[PDB]
Amino acid sequence: KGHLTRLGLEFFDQPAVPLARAFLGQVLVRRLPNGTELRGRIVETEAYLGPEDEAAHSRGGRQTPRNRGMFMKPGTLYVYIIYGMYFCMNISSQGDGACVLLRALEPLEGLETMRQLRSTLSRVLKDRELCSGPSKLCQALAINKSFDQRDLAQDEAVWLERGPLEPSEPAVVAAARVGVGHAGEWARKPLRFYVRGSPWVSVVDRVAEQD
DNA sequence: GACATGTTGCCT
DNA sequence: GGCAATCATGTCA
Ligand code: NA
Repeated sequence: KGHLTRLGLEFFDQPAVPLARAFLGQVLVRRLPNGTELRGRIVETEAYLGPEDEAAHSRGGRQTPRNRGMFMKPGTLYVYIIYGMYFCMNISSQGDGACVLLRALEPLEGLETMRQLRSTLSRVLKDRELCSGPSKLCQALAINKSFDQRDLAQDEAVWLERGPLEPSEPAVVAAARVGVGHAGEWARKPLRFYVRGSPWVSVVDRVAEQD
């Protein structure tokens, strides 16, 4: 572990699909103002191909003030507000307009602070409820629009770390993305990836699992 | 401007 | 499953 050991920019410079899959198993680290560090192992991701992808904010190569991050160098964060109250953390991948979306993390360190963050934002929250969602994880790790357009490879507040080796590569399920019905043909492209059997994924795809 | 629309969690 | 919530943001003009 350690900031010094964060994945560099040669890691993020890959096409959306390979990048999205390569993210699985890595560890997202967040350093809080009090110095505490929050860690979550990435278990769910989504690829957004860009220009072509009709689900991507960059369909038609349309670059707007909001999505600049997607057109910035790989590793560039793109955090946007959805439903006027939630955040979505994306990492720009190779290809102007392409990026990866984080949908779920396996809480590894700072669970209480995450619980605190998620609860304040009754009924007590269980760990399964901390980062099991694109917007849940953003609240749990105190990620917001202020992180938009920063560099995941060079930032003192957030970085990615190599996950542990693992004596059997994790089985990955490729499924349709969540909440992209408005994308016609692209709505069903298997551009969503997660760790098979993981109890931290936000949405399972029984069908996709038996494919 | 005027108008349309993109996750979480309560509801029965 | 159905749906309210809450509003930033993009398009049209
Ligand atoms: Na990109």
